[PDB]
Amino acid sequence: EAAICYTGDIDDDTRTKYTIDYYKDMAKELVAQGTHILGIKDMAGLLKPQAAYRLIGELKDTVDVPIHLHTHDTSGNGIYTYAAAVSAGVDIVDVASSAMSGATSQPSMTGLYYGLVNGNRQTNLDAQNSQIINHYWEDVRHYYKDFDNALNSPQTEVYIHEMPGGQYTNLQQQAIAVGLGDRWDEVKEMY
Amino acid sequence: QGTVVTPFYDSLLVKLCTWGMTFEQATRKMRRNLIEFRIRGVKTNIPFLLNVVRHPDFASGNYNTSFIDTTPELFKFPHIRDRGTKTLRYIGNVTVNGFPGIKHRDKPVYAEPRLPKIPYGSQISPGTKQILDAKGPEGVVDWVKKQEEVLLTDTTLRDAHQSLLATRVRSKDIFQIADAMAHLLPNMFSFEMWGGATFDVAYRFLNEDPWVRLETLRKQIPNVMFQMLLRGANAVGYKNYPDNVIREFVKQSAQSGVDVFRVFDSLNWIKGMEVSIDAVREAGKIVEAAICYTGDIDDDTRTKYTIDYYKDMAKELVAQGTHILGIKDMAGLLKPQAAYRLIGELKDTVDVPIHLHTHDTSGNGIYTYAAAVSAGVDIVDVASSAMSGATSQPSMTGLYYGLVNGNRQTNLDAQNSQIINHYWEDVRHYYKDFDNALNSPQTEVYIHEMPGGQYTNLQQQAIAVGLGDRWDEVKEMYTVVNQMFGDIVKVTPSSKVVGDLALFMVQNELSEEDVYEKGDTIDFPDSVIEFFMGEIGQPYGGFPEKLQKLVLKGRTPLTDRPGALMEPVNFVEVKAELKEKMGYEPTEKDVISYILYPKVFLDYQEMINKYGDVTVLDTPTFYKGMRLGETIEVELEKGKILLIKLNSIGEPIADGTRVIYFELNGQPREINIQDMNVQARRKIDTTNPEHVGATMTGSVIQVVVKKGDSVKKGDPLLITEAMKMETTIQAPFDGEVSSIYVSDGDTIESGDLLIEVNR
Amino acid sequence: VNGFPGIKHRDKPVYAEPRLPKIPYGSQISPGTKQILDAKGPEGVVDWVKKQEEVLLTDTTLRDAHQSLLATRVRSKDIFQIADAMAHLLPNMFSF
Amino acid sequence: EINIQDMNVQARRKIDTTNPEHVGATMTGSVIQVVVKKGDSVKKGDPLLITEAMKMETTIQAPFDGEVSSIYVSDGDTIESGDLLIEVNR
Amino acid sequence: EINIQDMNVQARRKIDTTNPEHVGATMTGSVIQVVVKKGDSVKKGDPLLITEAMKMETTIQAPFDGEVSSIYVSDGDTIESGDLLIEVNR
Amino acid sequence: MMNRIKKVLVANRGEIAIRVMRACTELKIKTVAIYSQEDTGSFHRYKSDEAYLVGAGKKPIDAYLDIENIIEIAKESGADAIHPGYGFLSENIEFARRCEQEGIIFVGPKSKHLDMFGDKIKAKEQALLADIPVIPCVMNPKHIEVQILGDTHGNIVHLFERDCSIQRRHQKVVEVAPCNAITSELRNRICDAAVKLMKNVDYINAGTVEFLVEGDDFYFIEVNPRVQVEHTITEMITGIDIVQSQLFIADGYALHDQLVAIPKQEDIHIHGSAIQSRITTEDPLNNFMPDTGRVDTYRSTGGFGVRLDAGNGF
Ligand SMILES: [Mn+2]
Ligand SMILES: [Mn+2]
Repeated sequence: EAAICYTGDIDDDTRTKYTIDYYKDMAKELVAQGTHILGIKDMAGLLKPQAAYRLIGELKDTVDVPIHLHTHDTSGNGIYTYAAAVSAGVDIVDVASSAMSGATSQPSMTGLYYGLVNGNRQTNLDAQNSQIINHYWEDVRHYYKDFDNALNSPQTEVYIHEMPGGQYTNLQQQAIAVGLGDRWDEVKEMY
Repeated sequence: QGTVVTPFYDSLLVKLCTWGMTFEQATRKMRRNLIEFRIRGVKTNIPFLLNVVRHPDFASGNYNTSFIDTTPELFKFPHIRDRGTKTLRYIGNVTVNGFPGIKHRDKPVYAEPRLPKIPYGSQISPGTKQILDAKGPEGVVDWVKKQEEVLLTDTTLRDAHQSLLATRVRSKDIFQIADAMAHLLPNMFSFEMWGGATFDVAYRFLNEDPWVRLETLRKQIPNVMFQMLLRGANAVGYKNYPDNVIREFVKQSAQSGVDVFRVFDSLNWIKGMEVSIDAVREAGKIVEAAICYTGDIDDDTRTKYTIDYYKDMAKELVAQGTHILGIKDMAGLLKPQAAYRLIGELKDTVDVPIHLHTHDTSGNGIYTYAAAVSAGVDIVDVASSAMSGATSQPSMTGLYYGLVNGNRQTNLDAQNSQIINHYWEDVRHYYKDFDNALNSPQTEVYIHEMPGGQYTNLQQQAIAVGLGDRWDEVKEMYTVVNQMFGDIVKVTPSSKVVGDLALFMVQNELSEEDVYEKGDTIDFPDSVIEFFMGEIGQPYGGFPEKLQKLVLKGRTPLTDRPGALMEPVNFVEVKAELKEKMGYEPTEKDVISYILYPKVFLDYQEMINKYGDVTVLDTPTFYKGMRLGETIEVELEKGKILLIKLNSIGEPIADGTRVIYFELNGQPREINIQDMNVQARRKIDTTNPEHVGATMTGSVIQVVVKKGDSVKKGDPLLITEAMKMETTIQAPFDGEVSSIYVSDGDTIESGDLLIEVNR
Repeated sequence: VNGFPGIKHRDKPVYAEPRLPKIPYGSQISPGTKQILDAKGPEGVVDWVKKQEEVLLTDTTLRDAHQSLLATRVRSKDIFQIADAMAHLLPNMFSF
Repeated sequence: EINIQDMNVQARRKIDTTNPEHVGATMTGSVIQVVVKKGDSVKKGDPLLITEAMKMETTIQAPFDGEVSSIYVSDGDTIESGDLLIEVNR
Repeated sequence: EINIQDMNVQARRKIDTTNPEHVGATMTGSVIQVVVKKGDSVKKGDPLLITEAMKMETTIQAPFDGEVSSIYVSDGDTIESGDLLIEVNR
Repeated sequence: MMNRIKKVLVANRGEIAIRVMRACTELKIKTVAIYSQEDTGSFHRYKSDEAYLVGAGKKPIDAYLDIENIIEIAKESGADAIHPGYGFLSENIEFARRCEQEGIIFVGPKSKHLDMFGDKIKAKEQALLADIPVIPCVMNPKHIEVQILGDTHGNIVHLFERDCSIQRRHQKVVEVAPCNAITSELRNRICDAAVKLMKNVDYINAGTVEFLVEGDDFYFIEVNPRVQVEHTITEMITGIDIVQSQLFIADGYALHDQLVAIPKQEDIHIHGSAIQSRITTEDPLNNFMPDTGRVDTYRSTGGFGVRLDAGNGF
């Protein structure tokens, strides 16, 4: 599963470097290079929903491999973005147990099931089963309180700075460590 | 400074003399100097000298030997200023004993929160509040119809923290951002900023006045309309109340600055809102009658709460005369495709704008909002990102970015809302102890239908009552019980009924069949009897009869609004009763608050008399006190500050009383706090005969006196054993008992200081 | 006595025992996507995927999810303990 | 091992979650009243002690028939969840 | 107030956030090395002490020219964020 | 009691800030203090009815020179008038100009007075136009200043002199009033000389004119258009509250209005003699370097003939 990393914003023509033609060219080279599944890796949760519809649609018109999408729910639009991707034909999406989903993680597997179960296109999941598994994680997560440090709420600023899911919490740490916790906004501007 | 004045000699501390070229000049300097003096530890005669010196007969120059004994204005003294002392009493008390209901822990070292930089004397845009003032309710409605963008109500100052932080967000933290809010968010349709659980929680748990919050804010945000959440029948209260109480509450709410009233019934019984709705109309304000969403209209198996149901009720509510139709999805049950269909249909059906409110419990909030937006919804409720998600509203900025490339956009300034958001990012840390909602999707709510708030809450009681191990059983029972009740709308207070009975049935190993079989022998919770009695309205489809019979036990259920049947309150009588209890003239607001929450209102008064208006404290101090060597700034009013420092914490004496050692604006202050939770022997000061100390090695059988007792020479202070042979320690003079360093039991040695007897 | 490195040293809490799904003893794991690979290889799985109208799910709970939320600190013990159940209860996932 | 009462007393134990003879606090609050003495016989459901939770009293009961053992708290004491309160031997 | 050195020693202070003469730990870790003595003169940027954070050494510097005052920690000591480490008088 | 001035913002710190506040409260005027970050604990902040931080982010001294922040605060708080004290911005053209422009009464002379006397030369100038002596380097001189007050209504008094001759490395240390070792005639030539100058330019509010004296001649050297540290000793020998006078003048009154109570020049007299000593943390055993730290004990003194004006010694 050769993957293309999503960045920029194809709904914005001001921005001429990372465009839909860009993703299409590279989608083909990667099929040429010989990938079974084409993966789209939205490391930072930057792929807005309308751009997902267009991107996945176009890429389906362009290459004859299934497509695997991966986003982060950083902005709060993960599920919505997944629903768009689903309307346009995406073959596979990455989700997580509800109790380990949201914020800088993947959207919820059960969240998705319920959001799509009355649409034209559904997921194959057993809600009840996944809820029972989910309970295990609900409990076990408490063990990791000391490492559960991501401020776990939407951060739409990632559309300005484009720091990946993980490195936000991480870079903040170093900023704080090196005496710059007071000036984190300066550092996000500098990024 | 540090002297000990004794009762033996005259009392004189200092002779203050002032001079002028004239008497008149000298009088002004005496005035200043008396006021500028600071003496603490002991009372002084200064309040009296001031009265003399300020009296116009003193200034005249014409007074004689009988001036004082015939000018009784000289002996009326003002109400003391001891706001500092009170503040110190509060701080010292939480610092030593902790705040009630949270784990007692060192106060953290907090970031100072990021306040948006506003140009000095900048210029607040008019907004939706101006439209109301000029053109009233119809003007705002017409305006709304003109807007192609979807409009935003912000719930950050109410439902958002009700959901995530147990409604504990304090007025201080709210005022501090309000200015910025006004300048940076002028395009909001409204700020949901009162009602719900904030009214009682302010009084009961925050020791502050909800009316003050509403009124201070009104001035701070004069450009955007204020919205509140009102339970139709019971306002913000805990009961049912007679009609005139509801109308008075609403009347005042409206005067005090609330512009939009979202009015709902927990069973969707329209009769239960009729008083409130009418009262809002009569105040000149906006009515947002709301329909509570439950069930699942995409599922035809379910035939009770269907789209025709929502349509019928939408019309009756327009008939009843609502300006805006609100849809209140308390539990986050409205899936997205059903939103499209529901909002679409309702737009085809009624000619009022529609206001949607969901909870992001399932993770589908935004998606559901996008559907609603595609179908024409006029207004949606969002919150600052940092107070959004999970059981709160979806993010206002989340929404903006998700829609900004669609056919239909929101009017918001992302950047501005991100800057505001930072404030909340920071301030939220203050509420760690109340941030207890497991903050991640819970799709199970589609099975059980527990509202945003009551999930965290009901879990608490389950845990409290020893059922934390069996929470899943209780969630299953919650569902069973909703079926037992014929399937009701569950939101405050119908939701409590279902939770009360669910707990009980689990506690007592009771199945559904067990209840049908042995139900006449079982004593059901009061909220359940009350429910079947009709005391919170009539459920759609009516009570199940067999179960009603079993619960009531011959009791005769009423079939009208409980406010119809209630003795109107006498406001003149109640105001006098209260005046008595408070000891001065209450406001129209105090009165209505006492009517709605008699007990908690009076407990609030008791509290602010003891500690002053603790509202003004920074939240970390409010909940955690002070670290040793910490300095805080307490803002009493703009410009007026108490620089307070904590130096040290005295060892305890027998009953636990410690001395807390503070500096307040430069003045060393010592306050006595009783340590309730205590887990080195002082010797006497041989010089001082006020010290009574043990003569030989032994123990304390019995202490015969209390602090403050008057004694006469020779009297019995305490009894000390010396090899089992009791002997009695007496007062060496007439005086007053002070501190007691020992207790019945305590072992003692010669020299050990036992009791102090002041002359 | 000395605490774990890089975290504040504090009393060990009193924890709930976690809810393990009840699986019938000696129950029967469905074949899934792993069998397709073993029989028909990469092309088989690809062809299969093309046939599916539903959208398929990869579950990231055991990797990117905790990498993101918990500093990748989730330990094998906690992972093994749920894996059996995972197999029985989530057989339709495209991948883990 | 011999038991000596200290007449002259001038860290909170948590429960052993395994052992149900340990009765521990459910939530953070305090002890209003201890209703039993060491050696008292109890029947399942009986009142052992009463614990406040934000002023609203709630009553901790015997989880079985048995005999009361050691008592780690007193009327007054402040308590947290997990805190071992009373021991009830079978 | 008189200063007496206790030769025979057998609670962690946090910083006064207001006061920048207080130098406090940024994160949880320990003290590798204290590089200064009381009364040392410093110039802005100079090395005051070195603090470990998961074994990766990092160096706490003077935030201004001034004079070193009291030192609340020693090589070895374990530290948390907010913990007052050194005082630098202007 | 006051016409326009209901609230004064005292744009200083320390001793003189407290003095002004005390004069304001005597006249029933509300007070507003400013403090730098560094002065968050200065006791002058606890002597005003209101206090506000100023200069956020600036250096210690610059923070008390932040004109525009001071104006913001003045306006925010409803301050009719600003008393700049001595030092800092008390002699700063832009600051006076800037108050006048904002319709905020500057308790001092007009901006043009700070202009003609901000310069060491244009003062010399004005002294020539006044027709009073000047230097053209002088032998063993006394250093002697004359206290002037003058209202908006063209009245101008002097309050006799002060001998500021005791100096260390040309910084004042003890001040005595009046100058006991000169004749009544010399005293008047000097005093009248300073009136002449200050009338000649229609000087407004409190100001001081400095002179050097050799034997029986004297020579103008400087005008300070502000209150001075040593005004105290003059209030003591004349009876006239100088700081209240300042306030009265700036409100709009006239020296002799019965409320302001300043006698006619003929009726202003010397009563006794007064000495001022400034107590500082300058260590004489260490080259007069200012000591620092917490003051654990501070016990001043009292009794007949004693006056104390506290800075940051509490
Ligand atoms: Mn990833
Ligand atoms: Mn709600």
